[PDB]
Amino acid sequence: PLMVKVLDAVRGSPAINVAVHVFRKATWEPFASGKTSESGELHGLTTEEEFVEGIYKVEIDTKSYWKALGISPFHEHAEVVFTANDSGPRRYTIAALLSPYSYSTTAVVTN
Amino acid sequence: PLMVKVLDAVRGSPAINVAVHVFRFASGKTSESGELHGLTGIYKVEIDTKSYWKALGISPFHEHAEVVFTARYTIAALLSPYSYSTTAVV
Amino acid sequence: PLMVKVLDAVRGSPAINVAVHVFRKATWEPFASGKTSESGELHGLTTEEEFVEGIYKVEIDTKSYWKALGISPFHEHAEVVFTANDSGPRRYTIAALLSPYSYSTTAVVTN
Amino acid sequence: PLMVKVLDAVRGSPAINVAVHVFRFASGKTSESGELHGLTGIYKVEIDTKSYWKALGISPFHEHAEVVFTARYTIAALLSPYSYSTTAVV
Ligand SMILES: O=C(O)c1ccc(-c2cccnc2)cc1
Ligand SMILES: O=C(O)c1ccc(-c2cccnc2)cc1
Ligand SMILES: [Ca+2]
Ligand SMILES: [Ca+2]
Repeated sequence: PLMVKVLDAVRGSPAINVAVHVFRKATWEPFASGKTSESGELHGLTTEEEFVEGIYKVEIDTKSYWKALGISPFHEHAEVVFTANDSGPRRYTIAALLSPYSYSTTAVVTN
Repeated sequence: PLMVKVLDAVRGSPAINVAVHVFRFASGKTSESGELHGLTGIYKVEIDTKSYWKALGISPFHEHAEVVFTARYTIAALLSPYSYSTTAVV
Repeated sequence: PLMVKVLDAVRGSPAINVAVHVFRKATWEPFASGKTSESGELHGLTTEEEFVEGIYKVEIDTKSYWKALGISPFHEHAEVVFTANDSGPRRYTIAALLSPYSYSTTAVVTN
Repeated sequence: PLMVKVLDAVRGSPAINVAVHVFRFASGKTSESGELHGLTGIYKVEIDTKSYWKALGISPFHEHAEVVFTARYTIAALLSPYSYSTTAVV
């Protein structure tokens, strides 16, 4: 139900081993977290049972990622905050593209 | 020293009258050119994209666009209903 | 060796049935073309045998796509032009994100 | 009526002295603020991103950024070595 995919615009590659923290609005309660794979993807964050309606924030730790590659980051993280499952359960993929001074995110939502 | 600019990728225009709150702090609403001047460590710029889309009658994915960075800075955000990108020019 | 993936930022979905034309620099010679799947992906454009070094242009037909959905497009197409395989064969994925008045593309290149 | 603006997403700055050729037509190189004024159906704006990156000592993926559209227009391009995004504001 919640997938994150991250690409690196500086290296021309997936963004590998990037930390992703998901929080749910209670204050922001920790909900789920993970690290992207060698494909830049993070599956297994959560389950249909755990993924309730509410306001979720996904924070992708772009600062650590760039610092580990030896690159100066501008942002602390790339984030996405969205209301989930309000009219019914859905599946969300958050796709992100990273550069040191810019990031882009989009959502794909399926029923 | 800190400017915010907001653009609409659907209609190809500035995003007018968008609420922008800066934390660490400053706030405003965007002008007819999509810019917010005169707002004024680690800063958060929270752009009320949900109200912008809903005024247009478009269902948007995000609650807001929040951009968090360490500190003359221009923070631009390009909006679509299910995406946003943001840039810093310094 | 050459994959294209396309997402729609207006609908929150893959960009389905979008035409993609690839040309190689001779004038631009037709090289390969296809349409994205229900996942927004286009596999099977070309083969390791056919994919030689050279300058390639990938043109994604964003105008037809938006017109078919009833949306006014600004661009004629989203394009990407790049030198391929110069220091050796590689695999290229071109990922694109579409809005009516904007598009983004990135490349993932693997050996 | 037609402005071009080019920004660098790696260094967080305008892209200075970039060659831009418009077809249908006009050409120029970007200024210290990354803008090209005074350039002046279907138009192509070809931005020489490869020369920009190679002057910085960075190997870039694209040959150029070419943006083709049907026609006051601002065409912005945000550059990274393996990506570019482009916006039209009208
Ligand atoms: O289909 C995909 O895997 C995929 C497609 C496009 C992106 C993408 C492109 C540009 C900006 N942001 C995200 C990311 C992933
Ligand atoms: O200053 C501007 O006009 C301007 C600033 C930023 C962008 C932009 C942002 C994200 C992706 N692509 C382009 C575009 C234009
Ligand atoms: Ca509900
Ligand atoms: Ca060679």
